[PDB]
Amino acid sequence: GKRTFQPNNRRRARVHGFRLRMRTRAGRSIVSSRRRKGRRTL
Amino acid sequence: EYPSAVAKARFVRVSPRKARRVIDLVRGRSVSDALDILRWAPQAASGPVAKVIASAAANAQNNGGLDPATLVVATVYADQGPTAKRIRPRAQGRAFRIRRRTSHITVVVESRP
Amino acid sequence: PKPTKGPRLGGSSSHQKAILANLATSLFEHGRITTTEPKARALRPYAEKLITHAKKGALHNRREVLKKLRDKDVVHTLFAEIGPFFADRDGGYTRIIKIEARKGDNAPMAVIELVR
Amino acid sequence: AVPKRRKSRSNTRSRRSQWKAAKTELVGVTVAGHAHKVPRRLLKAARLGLIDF
RNA sequence: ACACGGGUUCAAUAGGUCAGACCUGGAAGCUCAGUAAUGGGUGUAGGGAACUGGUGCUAACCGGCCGAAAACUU
RNA sequence: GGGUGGGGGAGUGAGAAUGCAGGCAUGAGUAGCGACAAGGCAAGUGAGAACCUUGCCCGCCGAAAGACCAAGGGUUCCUGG
RNA sequence: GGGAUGAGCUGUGGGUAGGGGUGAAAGGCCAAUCAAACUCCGUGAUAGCUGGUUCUCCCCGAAAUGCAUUUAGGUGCAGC
RNA sequence: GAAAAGUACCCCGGGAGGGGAGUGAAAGAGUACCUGAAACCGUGUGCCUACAAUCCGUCAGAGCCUCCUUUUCCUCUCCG
RNA sequence: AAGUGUCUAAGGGCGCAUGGUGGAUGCCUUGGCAUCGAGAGCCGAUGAAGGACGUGGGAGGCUGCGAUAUGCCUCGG
Repeated sequence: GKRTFQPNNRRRARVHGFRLRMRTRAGRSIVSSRRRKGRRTL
Repeated sequence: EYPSAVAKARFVRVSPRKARRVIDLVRGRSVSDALDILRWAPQAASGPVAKVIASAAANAQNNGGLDPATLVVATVYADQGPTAKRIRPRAQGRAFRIRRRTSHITVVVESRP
Repeated sequence: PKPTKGPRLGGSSSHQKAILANLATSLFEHGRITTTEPKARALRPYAEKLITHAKKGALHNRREVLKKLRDKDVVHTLFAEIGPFFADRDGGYTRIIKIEARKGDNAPMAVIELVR
Repeated sequence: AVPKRRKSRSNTRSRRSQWKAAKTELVGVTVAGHAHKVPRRLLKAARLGLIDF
């Protein structure tokens, strides 16, 4: 019952990995947006 | 009147008030009496102070050429030193600022026959 | 020994028992123990009685000592050298000298010794 | 119950002043070599040589 | 806490020791009976905290600090 | 790097918005220091040790406070300073 | 204290995503917030409301009344 | 700081730190440093305060302290 | 006898002298904002933009660079 957060890198990669971002038109804009701000991507 | 010797310790990790509560015991007293008092001072934060006083008498002895037997402590400072801050985590996510206070201790000594 | 008043040493009286027994053990095995003043004071009536049993010199007294000191080598030494030596001194088998307090808790230290 | 108002400097320093140390010392305690200075509590140990600096 | 009260070696204040009051209630060893479990003798024993009165053996330290030398009339 | 005078132009005058950024105060040398498992002595290194090291006792869990894998963390392992 | 061979528990793996999801149904859970999550943008949102609005000097000096108001805690005109 | 010329060397101290020397126009420019205010802390010292209540001030206002003119006076007077 | 009667500062207050803490003001700049004029106005399947990893005689990062790696070849300065 007393849980808060439970990391799992494979899950994180499959959910937030930019190769998943390639799936969508929007996801590509996120990467290009982050490049314009100047940040390291996922 | 009193060509005193000057000695001091900057950047000591002992708070000024904890210095003062010891210093109050060594005003108008001889160096040797002060050193013995601090040697047997139960406050156990007098170490740095004894080192400074000892260095004042030693410096007066070598540079000034004075005799410790008459050398008396005249003025003692427990000045506020530079202070940093640290964050402690308390209940309910309250981030409290906890500091590490320092001091600058200045001592002058002179023979007062 | 007269029971103290106020907190027992450490935790309960059982912890006080372990402390007193071990202190008496290394005291008899060394002859000069530097510790805290309350412990030496509480120890006085304990060791005085153990030595009283030593100068009595009886099997029964040995087992009464074993009730306190599980270690046997110290009992051999105690009833072989110490007892006979102090047979001519009717009480006052110890001595407390004050020692400078510890840098870290300013605990009143004291050293406890046997007469010799 | 929390502080309703800050305390005046003239009272705070009174509280700071009633926080002083005691005065105990003893002279004349000759030991081997130089005659140092100790407290009465420990003079017996000094007489037995059970001291350090 | 501090304070108070007692004592600080011409000393019995605390500790210890010897003997008591009171408590516990018949210790260990040895011996005897009982196959054994156990029970008698030695033994109102043994153990023991505070109370009592002796006993100066140890510890109360052969030393420090602060403390008056008095403004005037009828 | 600034004065005097005639002119021009303002990001122009702070005592208050449970204002903002920074530093320091009072509270205060107060509370608190973190499962109701427990520490002690000796010797020794060291200027300095209740808390470190090495011995001897004591204590505690022991279907877990022991011993191995996964995820996670990303060198936290060893040596020397 | 209740369940504890069961409509069970739990890990690994995956999905349903906001006027929608879910729900042995409480209008509770959806990254400590749910009678409609979060971030960004629209946005310097808006408020008949509350709080603020920074140096001085000089002359003069009101009302809290009346009319109407999806209006009476506001505003326009009149009066001072 | 114009330039590191980042305080040789000695002495207290375990070290950090400090003093004495020295470079330097200057250390009152020492790596935590141009100028270095205030809050704040603290010391030395002049003055008032332990029978007395009042936004902790203002106005009367004695006595001391410090600066200072004239002056009795010290005649020591080419001084003070 | 009766009466007058200064002097205490444990520790506070005010003012001076002298220090500390802090780094505000002053002055500056290896740096930026907004404009006129003049260019270029595209890159990329010949593998773009942008990145991970790696490369230096010497630990790490930034700029540059790509197993030929703080560089190679050619014409010039």
